[PDB]
Amino acid sequence: GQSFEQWRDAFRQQALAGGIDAQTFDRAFAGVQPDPAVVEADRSQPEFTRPVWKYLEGALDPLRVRQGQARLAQHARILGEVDARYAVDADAVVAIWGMESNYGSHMGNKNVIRSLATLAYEGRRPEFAHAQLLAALKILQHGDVPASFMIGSWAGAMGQTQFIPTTHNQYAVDFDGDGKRDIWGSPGDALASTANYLKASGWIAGQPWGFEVRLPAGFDYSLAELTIRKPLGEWQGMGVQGVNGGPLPSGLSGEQASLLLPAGHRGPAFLVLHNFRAILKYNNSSAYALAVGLLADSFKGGGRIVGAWPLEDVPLSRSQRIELQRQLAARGHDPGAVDGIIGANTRKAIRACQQEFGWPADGYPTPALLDRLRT
Ligand SMILES: [Ca+2]
Repeated sequence: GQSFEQWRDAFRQQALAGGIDAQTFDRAFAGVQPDPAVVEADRSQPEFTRPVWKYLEGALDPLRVRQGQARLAQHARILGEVDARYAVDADAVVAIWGMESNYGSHMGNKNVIRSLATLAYEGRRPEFAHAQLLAALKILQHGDVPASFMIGSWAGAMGQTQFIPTTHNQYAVDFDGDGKRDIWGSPGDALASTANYLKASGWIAGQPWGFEVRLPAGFDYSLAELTIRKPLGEWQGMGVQGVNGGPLPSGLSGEQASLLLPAGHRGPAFLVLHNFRAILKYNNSSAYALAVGLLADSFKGGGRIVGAWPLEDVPLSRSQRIELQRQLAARGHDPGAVDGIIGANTRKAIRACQQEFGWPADGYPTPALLDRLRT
């Protein structure tokens, strides 16, 4: 509908046809109007972003580390039962909890029905919003949480776990058995739900997410791609070493790993294993997954990085990423579509251009690359 009420009355037909009952729908939509804050967040295309080292510095703030250590102690019994029932490490569950909602203190203060209805009505991604909105109404119908307390982010990520509704409906858990999968008010349900999702995503208990390594001179930096996986044994026989020199973790020699270079060839390097891939299913950002792994390590006194971060790491702005793609294509290094997203295709083009200049081909673009391109 053109008006929100028109859209709502029309959607009410689809909800009824989808199994939602009248009391639930009307209860859920009582007083609901579009939220301009949600529209703005949905439209937001940030010109500037922070370098990875600053993101990590925030994620690994000692205050978050110590709060996670406090949660590990406070909820030790539950975490033990969860760690044991789902075969997922407590430290990883708690790290995700820290990264997703600050252990439940920052869930958002937006009503999920209002936010998803707003996006359905006038958002850029109405298919997603409609689907999640129907899923949310089913959660209300089942009674996991009262409508008044169904809180989450502008995009519909809910509660302590920041599950979207369809993820809640497939992976949320009722830990205590009261019949409610309450990822808003129950740490037990939240922690078990997180573990269930990590396990479904392939978590292997006790296996490292990954670790920092040292690269040899003249290394083939084109190998730094999550789609490229090699047994640790193959990486070691290739020149890769433990971060302080020497061999890599034995016993794990058969495990498949990828090389991650979050700030290019001058920055630190990590080998990341299957459990890193599991974390990516929670949030598909390598920076996020690195933060989760290092935060989990930090609880036990690890998590800090031996290799120095490049001082000159000023990330390309959004318009600069678009400019980069256009400049690459102009020199015959096709990056695919010009969308401002540095994905696999663009990294391929970047590497070809770096090689043309005689630079290490790490696929990591910098202002200096853009400056060279526009001589
Ligand atoms: Ca429960």
